Parts: sequence; structure tokens; C-alpha cells
Amino acid sequence: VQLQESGGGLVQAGGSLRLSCAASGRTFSNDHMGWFRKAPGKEREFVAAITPGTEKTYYADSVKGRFAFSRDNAKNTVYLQMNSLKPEDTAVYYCVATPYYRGSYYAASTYTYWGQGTQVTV
Amino acid sequence: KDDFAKLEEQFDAKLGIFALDTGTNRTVAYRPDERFAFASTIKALTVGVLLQQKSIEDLNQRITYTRDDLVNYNPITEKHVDTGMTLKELADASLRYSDNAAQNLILKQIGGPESLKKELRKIGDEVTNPERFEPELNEVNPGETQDTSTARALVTSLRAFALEDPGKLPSEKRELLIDWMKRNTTGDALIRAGVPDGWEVADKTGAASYGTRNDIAIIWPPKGDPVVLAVLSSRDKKDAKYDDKLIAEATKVVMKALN
Repeated sequence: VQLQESGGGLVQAGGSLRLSCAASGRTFSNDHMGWFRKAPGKEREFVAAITPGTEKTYYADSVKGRFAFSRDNAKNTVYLQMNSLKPEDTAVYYCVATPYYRGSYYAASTYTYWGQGTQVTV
Repeated sequence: KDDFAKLEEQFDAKLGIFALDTGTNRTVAYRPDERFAFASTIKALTVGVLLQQKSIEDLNQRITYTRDDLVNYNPITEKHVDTGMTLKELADASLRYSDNAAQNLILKQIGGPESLKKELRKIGDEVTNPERFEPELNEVNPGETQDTSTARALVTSLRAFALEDPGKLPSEKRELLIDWMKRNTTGDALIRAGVPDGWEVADKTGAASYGTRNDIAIIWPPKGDPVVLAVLSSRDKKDAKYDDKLIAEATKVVMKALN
């Protein structure tokens, strides 16, 4: 089992990136997915979250309106489309998962499955 | 009645009001059974449930946590990651500062939102619908019942925990809840701003999506029995702002109606 994030890297301010989170070992279709980011020196913060059924999305105020969380159960992948990128968005993006709602979506301790992370530069 | 309708129009908002004078049972109501996102007002009921489940001695139990437990607003909890905080300290932070991680830690201690719901049903609250943790519980779209309550239900539940009749907490624990709420730091422009000077106030505030702005309180005259009231409000658009003055003004109307 592993969660591998792709689609990140070298991009300009105002541009767009589509982060891909490819899963392996088990199906993550029933799992509450999410995104977290960590910039050098700055503390790790919540980005986005998605439910399995109705697929309710939750975004951080700092990311609200620009980012979009979407799923693809057949390919075992979840996507994060980032529009109107700001220098503020420069961080390592982590793909997170939990089979159930054990706590807040904003809390890192709520996620039992974590990814290696992908660098995003603006 | 027409006074509340006039206020609603002045602030482009909808009001939900219920007030009960515990000394005479005189009531003031305006859409008392209309659902609103309860927002951080739930923190008062969560502590009420915590107090039913824990002895005063057990409130001294230190709760360890990490940065992974922190959410969007952690004014107190962010300072004590290294040592942890006791249940007493977490309740203080949750009620007085509206600390979101403190609420979440307490909620986990009492078994989560579904356990809070069960315990509220046990005291006779068939309306309050706890479902989510902070801050996601603030994301309520109109028509939804998740993380909502009514002015009548919030007053009934607050009264149940805070007052001797119907005493859902023993005296020592009631005193703790009242003390924390009396020392709240977030409600100076709400119910506090609409009660006459000299009257004591124990309140809990909340703010949520669709310009939701709430305050629930127990208020005491210099002499006599307390009033329990809930002033809830919301607006039509998702990104609407709120005005604390609406709550203060609605409180002034309530006080006139009761006196």
C-alpha cells in the first residue's frame, strides 16, 4: 500500500497545476481523501478534503475559490486542480486518506494514510 | 413582534429568538423553532456533557496532543503542545476563547459528535444535530439539518446544564460552567451590549456560513431569578457578513418585552 503524488513542480505566478494522487495496494474509493502542504520554515497546513459518498469538498480559506478537489475511483486517483497560483502556494503537497471520519478534516492526526509529498514552486 | 421583523429588515437578516424568565416562566419568541447553524454555541453544550461524564477530580486529567491535532483557530491550545492541557484547561479555552482544537479534543473525550448527539437526546433535546468537528461544523447550507439547532432547543439545553431546575449537573459542576461562560472574552458586542449595566451575563458566541451570528446566554438581574436566551441570525448569501449590533439590538427588544 502507498499514495504517490505527481503533477507538481516548476510553474509561474498566476498559472495552473493539476496534482495527481495515485493509490496502490488497496482501493481508496471508500476513503475520505485530503491534501496538506508544508513550506520551508512555515508550519504544515490543511489544503482540501473530500468525502466518499456525496463527495462534499472542504477547502482552507487561503485556498478557497482557486483550488478544486476531484476524484476518479476507476483509476484509483484523486486530483487537485490549482488555479491563479500565488507565491504563497509554494510548498510540498501531501496526499492524505482515512477510511472514516475519526476527527476534523483540518487535523493531520485524522489521516492514517500519508504520501511522500510533491514539490510545488511558484 | 413587529419590532423583531423591523430589526430583521434593518440588518438584511433572519432572526431566531427564544427567551425564558426562569422566575415567572414568561417567554419571548420569534421564529423559536426555525433551524440555524449552531456554530460555536455547541461548545457550551459539549462542556455540559463533559461535566456529566467526569468528576471535578477527573477534569485534572492531562490530555496530551500534537500539532496534528491543531485546526484553523487554536489561540490557547497552540501554546501548550509540549505539555498538554487538562480537561479543565481545555474547557476554559473552548468556552472563553472559542478555541477550536480544545472543542475537538473535548469532543473526542466524550466519544465524538454522535456521542454528543446521544447525550443531548438523553436530556430531552430532540432538535440539536451535532455531526461534525470544528471548523467544518460551520459549513451549513440553508435547508441542511446537520450541525443546526433552534433558539428554543438551545435555551432548553443550556438551562438544563446551567441551572438547578432541571438540574442536569450537580451544583459544583453548574458553578464551573457558569463561571467559564461569565468570563467569556468573545461576546462583548452581542447579548452583553443589549442588557442593562449591573446585570450579570454568562454567554457563548458563534459565527458560521451564510452570515450566521449567534449568542446564547444566562443573564441575572441584580436581584432575582435568571433569564435564559438564544439570539440566532443568518443571511441569504453564502459569503454574507454579520453585524453584532443585530444581536445587541434584538437583546434590547427581549429585555423590554420581559420587563
